[PDB]
Amino acid sequence: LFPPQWICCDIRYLDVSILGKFAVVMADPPWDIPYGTLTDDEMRRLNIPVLQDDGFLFLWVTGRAMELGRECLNLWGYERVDEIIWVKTNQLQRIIGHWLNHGKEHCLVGVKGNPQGFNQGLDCDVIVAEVRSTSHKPDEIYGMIERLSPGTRKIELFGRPHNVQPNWITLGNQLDGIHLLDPDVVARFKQRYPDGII
Amino acid sequence: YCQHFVDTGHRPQNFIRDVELIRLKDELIAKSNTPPMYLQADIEAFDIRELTPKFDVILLEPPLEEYYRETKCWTWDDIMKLEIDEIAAPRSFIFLWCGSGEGLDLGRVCLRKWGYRRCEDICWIKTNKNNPGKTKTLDPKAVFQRTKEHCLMGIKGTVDIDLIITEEPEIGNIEKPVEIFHIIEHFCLGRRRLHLFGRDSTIRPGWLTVGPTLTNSNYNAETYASYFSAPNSYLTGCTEEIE
Ligand SMILES: CNc1cc(N2CCC3(CC2)CN(c2ccc(CN4CCC(C)(C)CC4)cc2)C(=O)N3)ncn1
Ligand SMILES: [Mg+2]
Repeated sequence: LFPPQWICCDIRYLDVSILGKFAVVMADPPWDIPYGTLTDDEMRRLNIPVLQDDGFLFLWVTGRAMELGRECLNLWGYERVDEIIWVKTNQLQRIIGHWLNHGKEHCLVGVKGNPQGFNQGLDCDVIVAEVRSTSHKPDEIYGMIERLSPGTRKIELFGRPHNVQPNWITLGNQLDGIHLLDPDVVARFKQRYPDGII
Repeated sequence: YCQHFVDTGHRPQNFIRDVELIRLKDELIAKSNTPPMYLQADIEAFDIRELTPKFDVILLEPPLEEYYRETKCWTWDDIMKLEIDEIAAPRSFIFLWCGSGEGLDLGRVCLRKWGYRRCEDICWIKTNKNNPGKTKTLDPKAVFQRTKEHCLMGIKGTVDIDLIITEEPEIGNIEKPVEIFHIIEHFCLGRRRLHLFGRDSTIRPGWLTVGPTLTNSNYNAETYASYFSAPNSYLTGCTEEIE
């Protein structure tokens, strides 16, 4: 089901095995460094490994999480094979931890298994784009990911409303209910949650 | 600008613009700088503890095999075996050029091995405004085209931006942007500053440069030490010199 799907929930307690396998996982976790953050143990124990057999993981990291995210990434079964940085600009295309001012955000890229059928090499590891709203990830990464893995199943973790995208199941607590359309997924969700409450 | 790079060959960063008077600090740094010293040594084969005293800042630019992906390469196995912690002052800083591959991970292992923690990740973002249609061969493991290098900053113990935009050097040129030195010098971290694997082309006031490819040496441990004997021992690099 190409159209956008989402599941409002606590990712700590939702059973992600219902959701099946994905060619791309993306997460912008709330690291423990204005909202609820997960401690380092809660992050290591997330059930990333059931989500993929062969494919890619996109992991936003900031501050201390550049080291922890590398840890979670290895713990979950991935090798880091690239790192995207987003240079943040304004509408005039100029540039906008405590030692330097941070004019970028980092996204680790991890590989798992033997992903096959991917157009690696189509984009740069630099994104340039205007900072939309505070704590909003930039739309260009979805395009980058789409060119990498055209028409495949993808899932975002700790998404916010505006993160919903075709071919993407978004998970996140600031979402509205449970919008599911892929038949294999509405099936496993009804078998695992008959009364619909995590 | 990412659907544009895939179309026209211009990297997203080719379009960043502009890439008060903090000038007085520069004067203070320049008045404070020791004369340049330099020493040819093969660092593989050289006890680093002979480099004395202990350094306030270490800039570490080992020649990675990846720098010559077109034209003696050090491996992260070799780098990791250097005993940087033996020449670092108890409170001191390191800036390590990590490349864009395994080095972003193996470089953090090194930082921790030597007793630092990373507090800054500085990115050298390389534009291709003079050769858009020159897409590079990729690392086997690479998903994306790599258009940047990282320089990790580490502290042990107790103004600027974390980006450097310049044009990609001509293949086979390995120089790092000289702006790394400005970022470093603007931090005011101490006057004992060491560049390992520097070259003749990187020699610079206020710095001791050690490297196998230097053509001349003027290193003298005693002469070097005299620059920091009292009342010059604890200057930041950015202050009035002591009368
Ligand atoms: C208790 N467990 C939970 C919790 C949960 N949510 C948690 C709350 C969220 C929504 C989802 C997350 N977030 C959020 C804010 C800031 C960042 C940092 N980033 C850096 C990278 C970036 C610039 C591209 C974007 C910003 C990253 C994330 C929210 O503002 N709100 N969903 C399920 N279970
Ligand atoms: Mg300067």
